[PDB]
Amino acid sequence: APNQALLRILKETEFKKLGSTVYKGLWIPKVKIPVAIKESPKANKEILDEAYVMASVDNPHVCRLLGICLTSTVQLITQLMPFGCLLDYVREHKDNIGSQYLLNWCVQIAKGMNYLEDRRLVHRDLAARNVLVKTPQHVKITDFGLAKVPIKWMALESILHRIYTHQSDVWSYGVTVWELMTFGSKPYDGIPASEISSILEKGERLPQPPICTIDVYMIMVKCWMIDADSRPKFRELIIEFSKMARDPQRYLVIQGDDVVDADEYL
Ligand SMILES: *CCC(=O)Nc1cc(Nc2nccc(-c3cn(C4CC4)c4ccccc34)n2)c(OC)cc1N(C)CCN(C)C
Repeated sequence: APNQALLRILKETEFKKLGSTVYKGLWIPKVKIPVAIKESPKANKEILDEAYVMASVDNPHVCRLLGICLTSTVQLITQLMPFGCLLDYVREHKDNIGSQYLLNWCVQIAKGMNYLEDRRLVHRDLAARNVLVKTPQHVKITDFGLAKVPIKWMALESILHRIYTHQSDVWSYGVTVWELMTFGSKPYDGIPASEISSILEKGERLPQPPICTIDVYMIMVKCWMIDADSRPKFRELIIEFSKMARDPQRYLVIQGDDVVDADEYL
């Protein structure tokens, strides 16, 4: 099927500039769009591969590409996510994240990944750092630099044979949920990356997070099966976490539980 996605090229005089470079700015084509601008031939060839992917996806739980600017430096312009990556957010707000937010985030990430699977697209880098927060009630998947290596998030098949599937993304989804349920802990913290391949082969997995019932930890374990086709599908993960979002305290035990956004500029 032909990929009739549009690549928008923006004037540099429309922007008015966060991490290193990514910047916070406004895009004024009477409308002001809060945006994030990201400034050798290797660098330009890879950032255009990323713009190709983001321009070809359109889903409420996937980061939208607004355009590229062709100046001395190739600049990517995306929707500004004011609350950051989900990894920093869960670390800075542990004392205030409820089970409702955690389970709903798991639903939204699975929806975004299920859409990426419909697009016949493998992310290859699903992680808590690569999930941005529009509002605490709305997250989106980002960073498609490897979307067609971080060993601690990869399936065993990706480590050994460099094989990547939608089901290897499911493994990365399992680690991402584990980062959230541990409020931002580091997977296999301390263990050198060269030893991860031996550990997984022996049968060991990431531990059960303290706030997780066996229901939630069972889903993570299923994402980490050696047999990729035995791991759950993203459409099933949506269904499972959505049921748990209807009674969150039953599955997560936690103590004390003219500016227009890009989503409206279509
Ligand atoms: C964990 C890091 C982070 O996300 N920080 C952050 C982000 C935003 N908004 C935002 N919107 C859209 C895109 C980006 C963004 C994209 N990339 C690259 C890899 C694809 C980066 C890289 C580094 C930073 C940001 C991006 N970001 C914020 O909106 C405001 C605020 C934050 N912070 C919490 C800043 C403090 N961090 C320690 C950097």
